Amino acid sequence: TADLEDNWETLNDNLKVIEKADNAAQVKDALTKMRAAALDAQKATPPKLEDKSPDSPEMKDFRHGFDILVGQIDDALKLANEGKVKEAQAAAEQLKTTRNAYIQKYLSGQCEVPLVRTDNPKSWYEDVEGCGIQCQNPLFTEAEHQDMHSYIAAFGAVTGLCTLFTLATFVADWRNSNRYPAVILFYVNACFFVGSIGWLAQFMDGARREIVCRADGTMRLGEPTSNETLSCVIIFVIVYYALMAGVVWFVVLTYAWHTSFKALGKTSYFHLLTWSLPFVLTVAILAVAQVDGDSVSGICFVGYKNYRYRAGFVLAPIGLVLIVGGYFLIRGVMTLFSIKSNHPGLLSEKAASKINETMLRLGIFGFLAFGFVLITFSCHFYDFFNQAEWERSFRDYVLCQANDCEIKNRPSLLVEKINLFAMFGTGIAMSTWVWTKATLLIWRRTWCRL
Amino acid sequence: GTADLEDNWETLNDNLKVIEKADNAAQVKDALTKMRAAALDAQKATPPKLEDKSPDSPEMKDFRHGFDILVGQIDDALKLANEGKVKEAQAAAEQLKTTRNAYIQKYLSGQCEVPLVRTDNPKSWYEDVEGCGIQCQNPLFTEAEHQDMHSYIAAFGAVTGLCTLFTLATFVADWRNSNRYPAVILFYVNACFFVGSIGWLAQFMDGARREIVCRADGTMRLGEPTSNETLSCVIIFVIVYYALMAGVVWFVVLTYAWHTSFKALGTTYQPGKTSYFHLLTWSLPFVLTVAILAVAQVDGDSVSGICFVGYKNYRYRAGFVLAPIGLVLIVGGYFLIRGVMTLFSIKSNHPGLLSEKAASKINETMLRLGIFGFLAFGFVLITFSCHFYDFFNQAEWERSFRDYVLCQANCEIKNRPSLLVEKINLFAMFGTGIAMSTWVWTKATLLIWRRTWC
Ligand SMILES: CN(C(=O)c1ccc(F)cc1C(F)(F)F)C1CCN(c2nnc(-c3ccnn3C)c3ccccc23)CC1
Ligand SMILES: CN(C(=O)c1ccc(F)cc1C(F)(F)F)C1CCN(c2nnc(-c3ccnn3C)c3ccccc23)CC1
Ligand SMILES: CCCCCCCC/C=C\CCCCCCCC(=O)O
Ligand SMILES: CCCCCCCC/C=C\CCCCCCCC(=O)O
Repeated sequence: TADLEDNWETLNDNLKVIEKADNAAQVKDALTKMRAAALDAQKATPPKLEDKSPDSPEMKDFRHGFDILVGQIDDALKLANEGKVKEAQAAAEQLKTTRNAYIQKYLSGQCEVPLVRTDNPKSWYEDVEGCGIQCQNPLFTEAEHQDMHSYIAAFGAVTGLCTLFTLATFVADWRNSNRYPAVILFYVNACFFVGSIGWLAQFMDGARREIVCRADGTMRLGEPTSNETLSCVIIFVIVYYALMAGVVWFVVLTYAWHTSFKALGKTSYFHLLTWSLPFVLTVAILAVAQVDGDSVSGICFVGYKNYRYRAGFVLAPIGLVLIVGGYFLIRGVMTLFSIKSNHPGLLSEKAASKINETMLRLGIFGFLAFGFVLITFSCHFYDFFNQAEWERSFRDYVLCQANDCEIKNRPSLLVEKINLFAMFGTGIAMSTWVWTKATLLIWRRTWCRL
Repeated sequence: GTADLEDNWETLNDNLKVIEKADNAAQVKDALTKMRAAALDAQKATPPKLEDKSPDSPEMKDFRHGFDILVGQIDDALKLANEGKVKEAQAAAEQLKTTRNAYIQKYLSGQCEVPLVRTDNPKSWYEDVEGCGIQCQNPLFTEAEHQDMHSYIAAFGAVTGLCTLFTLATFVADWRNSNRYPAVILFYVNACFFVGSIGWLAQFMDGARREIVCRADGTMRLGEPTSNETLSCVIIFVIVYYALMAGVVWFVVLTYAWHTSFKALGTTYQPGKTSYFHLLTWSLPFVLTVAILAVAQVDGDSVSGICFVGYKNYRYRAGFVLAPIGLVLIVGGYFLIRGVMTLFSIKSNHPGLLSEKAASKINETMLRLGIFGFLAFGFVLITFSCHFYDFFNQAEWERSFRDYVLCQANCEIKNRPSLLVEKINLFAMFGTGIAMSTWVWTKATLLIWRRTWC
């Protein structure tokens, strides 16, 4: 009925009355007028969002900020009706916080897209006071975000269910399956399963915004931070630790294949050699606070803002597992070449058929993992080689939108999809370790246990 | 001086401008000659900033010394100009711009005020103070405090180098019999402390400290690997950081060997032996070192005389030094406690086995491996406590450093790092090297060297 600008001024005016009021009747009346102006403001469409759908995320977030505000006005009203003026004034002072962190960005004029109005100085973009970078990655369209989300949902669900089956198959036969070198594939699978949970957490109701955005709607950058939720650092820890634990268990896989010949139980502190390196690296990223959120990937990761951190903590360790894993695979084929030439009557003897089965299967999984890890490496390499320029194009676009503006260059979502194909694909390929006639018997034995 | 200091300074600049722009090889030799004279008259002068100062004061002595290195570099450039090497004479003349700006300009009327120094390298400019960079010598510590630290590092580093080199030599002299677990773990620990000692001692070579810790423009090394700077800083960092990180991981292996060697006597557990934990021990420090180089957080420090991680930004020291050492204390500590539990269990379940009557060689090796492992834990813990003090206080020190530096542009130092905490760190760090090197101080070593003495 009334204009949004007037409704906003009614909120300002009545807030002044509450703080300089001596009685709860003046507070009650000011809050009642605020509740009316908040609800009517909720019905209005911000001037910036006239081209936007009423069911669009910007409009839904706009309306949500007033839902929080109306609840807080109602909380202040039960206090005022209790004759608690001091407490009602205190609750009313919290309306300023909500108005400024959630709604203000839709009533500004001070900031221009992709910048967003926020009173939080820790959220401000470089030297621009009062404005922070919007949570939604400004270099990619809503259509490119949604296409990417459907892509992660699909690949993430498939990897999650495949790896979960392999884990369930292993624990069902844990007495007979927890034996080296077979149990290496159990931990490889656990790594990609936990990793998938990390990638899939964004698909829960309102989870992507909780993970990737700051409470004031700006993008999560340089986490761990003060007065922000733990959702970002949790997703990063799940994704990054599982990713790094996965490439380390891959080296163990190549090592097991390289030593499967010298040999033809063994469950000791092997875990110390595998879980330590991703722990130290994860802890190092948390101490240097280079954890950032991203709306298109829907996760929190390292080196999204500053590419060097992705190069140091993702590219370089994966490059080292490739050269170490590659070494054990080459040495493994040389030993296979040696045993085939020097002793032709080893693979030509049926006496050790169980040795021939496990060694051939180990090598297949070892080389398959290597190929996918090499694709994963190449995509992080393209990103390392080009993100300095992309960061400059990001900053240049964001800045002339304040003072037509073009995006010179941007990250490639295709390269990201290839990386995810190879990353989730390792998880799906490694899960086929349990896709044998022997596991059909394990689930039959599990069914006959009731 | 016959001519004014500001007059001779203008002559020094004008000739330096007609060197890179000079169209004659004779003009290069002519401009270098006129500058040599202009510097010697400027050296005679007393800057108004130091007119209250005695002529034998540290300040006046450093002002004159600046003109000695300036004249000395002209001699290096005049011999190249006389040999017709125009490209080499102009390249050596750019090192004169550094000597003028970084060592002498602070005593004259100029753009910058100590601890800031004139630099034509924009990468060195401190914040919004255009044309000025932070001087290489740490402004928080005096020359005497620096000299006292350098003597301390020299004594501890030379002793740690010689002790570890003796232990490495003894192991390689009897390699067929010495290359055995858990004994050979002490050879790899010693190898880390030896290599690390070379890193710390590199600064004592002639003019090496300045090359390690300073930029070509005379400002301190920060955020290394830095473009168009020498690799001397990152080489020293890699040697010190990698050796430090490998050493504390080889310490975890030591505690592991102690626990599992006892476990192997009492239950189904393989000792130790043909196990390549080498993969973790060399990889974990490699992966950490490459991450630091990729995020370019290596910095130089004149008081330590090395390049290290997180000097400028304490969070990098916390993530790459404090957190890893803390992790080695919980894992190493865990294996030591488990090791004593197993030790008591063997003594209980196998009466008299670990004695001079029964398994005397196992008893003896397990006894000194435990004393070395508990001693090393104590030193690593002292090391951790010192890196923890630094982590807990550097956000303040960084703020005090910035506030002091900017105040001199447009005060007093509120707080600063503790050099005592650093000496205690170096005592326990080098002390581990010296303590772990005594593994070879037995009668059997005398026998090894007598048989090696042909
Ligand atoms: C960083 N990025 C920006 O846009 C951006 C944001 C802020 C900033 F200040 C400056 C910039 C920049 F422009 F870069 F300069 C992008 C974010 C999206 N994008 C992705 N990257 N990686 C992954 C991935 C694959 C495997 N594991 N992971 C984590 C990934 C996975 C799915 C979808 C997209 C992915 C490429 C890099
Ligand atoms: C960082 N430091 C500064 O002064 C400085 C410089 C620039 C800057 F922008 C801000 C600052 C400030 F904010 F002040 F911190 C100091 C450097 C000296 N100092 C040392 N620290 N550590 C070690 C050590 C022990 C074992 N291994 N190692 C590497 C060490 C060893 C010998 C002598 C000194 C050592 C304490 C910290
Ligand atoms: C573009 C070419 C660069 C990539 C090739 C890297 C070459 C590295 C050379 C040899 C690999 C050595 C790796 C060490 C494996 C030792 C493992 C062990 O046996 O314990
Ligand atoms: C006491 C033995 C020290 C040996 C140190 C040498 C090994 C370290 C390797 C490279 C360090 C590079 C620093 C050399 C400085 C160059 C000296 C100069 O020309 O000014």
